[PDB]
Amino acid sequence: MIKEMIEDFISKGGLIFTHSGRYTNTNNSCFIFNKNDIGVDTKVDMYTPKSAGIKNEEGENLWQVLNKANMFYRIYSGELGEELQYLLKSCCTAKEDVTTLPQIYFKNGEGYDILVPIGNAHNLISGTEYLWEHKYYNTFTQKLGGSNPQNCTHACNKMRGGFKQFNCTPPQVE
Amino acid sequence: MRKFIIVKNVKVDGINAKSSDITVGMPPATTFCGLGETMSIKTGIVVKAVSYGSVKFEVRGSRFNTKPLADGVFTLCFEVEWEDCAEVLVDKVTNFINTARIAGGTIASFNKPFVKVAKDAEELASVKNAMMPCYVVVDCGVEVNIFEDAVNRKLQPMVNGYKKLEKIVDNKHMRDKFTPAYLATPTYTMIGYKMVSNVDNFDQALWQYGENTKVKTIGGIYND
Repeated sequence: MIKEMIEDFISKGGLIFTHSGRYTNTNNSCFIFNKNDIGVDTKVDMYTPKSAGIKNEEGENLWQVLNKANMFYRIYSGELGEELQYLLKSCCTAKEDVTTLPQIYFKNGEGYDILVPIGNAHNLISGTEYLWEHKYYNTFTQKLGGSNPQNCTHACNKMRGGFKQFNCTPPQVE
Repeated sequence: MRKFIIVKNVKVDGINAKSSDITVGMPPATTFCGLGETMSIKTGIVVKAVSYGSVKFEVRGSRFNTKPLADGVFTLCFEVEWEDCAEVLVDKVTNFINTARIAGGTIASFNKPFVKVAKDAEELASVKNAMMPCYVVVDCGVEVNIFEDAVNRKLQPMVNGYKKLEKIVDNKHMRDKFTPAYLATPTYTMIGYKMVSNVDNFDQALWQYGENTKVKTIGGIYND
């Protein structure tokens, strides 16, 4: 069932991540998986070249399946058991890439850190679903991945309608 | 809480309105904290905190049909430590603003900087009102999360810092190979806007860096 999905995913160079710099630049290949971030409703994103992934008859590819019925937590925790685990976590692996990303200094005591900001898959995927369900429209919509999102991430490849952003316009002195 | 320099009507063109993947509009308090911190570095002046307010602001294309760029006008107020003079401060600040940037956009003009002083809480309200008119940013905290809070409290999310995710291993492309570098992702708080004069305690509008890679106000979460 799920195995052939993951099987075919590991076949291609498949990565599961919670954070990525792709969201800010389609050529960046930074992918990070924050293990503490994972919970019952944690939405995740994935990458294969050309966003492949076999399409189980139900019509769904692995990204769709993993994010439907909290299927990622279930599998990642163990109500699935060894087999449909550890090789799910075989792809939850990092990939450092700084190119095209910003570098900022952020004060820290006497001294500074330098931070390379990358974006969060859950806030994009789950965020957009949540503002959709609750009829919240004080937003901008942003389509990611360029024309050709299928080569950016799996969520970009399927959420072609775009991701919701908070409209942070302030009030004006009239 | 003694000395403050105020710069009214800083007009800024071509602001990069995108402060995170999910926030487009007003530049977050990190940005203005970074402005003051940058001023401190270049001018040698000690900057304690910064209050900033909105006067005008518009994301391009959001009022009329014509990466997300904006333009607006802000009023700034820096809490400062300085006793060498009064206009030698005003000149060092003028000199820095003329070429500073705010979220990537260029300053086009500003009123002349001026200095205000507070000896107690009551004079502090005079510093506050000298910013009028503008809508300053105050910290309302997160109750549940920014999504639920945005729907239910009808408040506005704002980048307030970063969570370090991993240390960067090979500094090949890093600008600076000595400062500790981290892959990081923004953290948020919820903010509200107040016509400055309506702010009870000015400490609650004065933003500065804090522990664990966040900014916050001197006086904490805003309360009426």
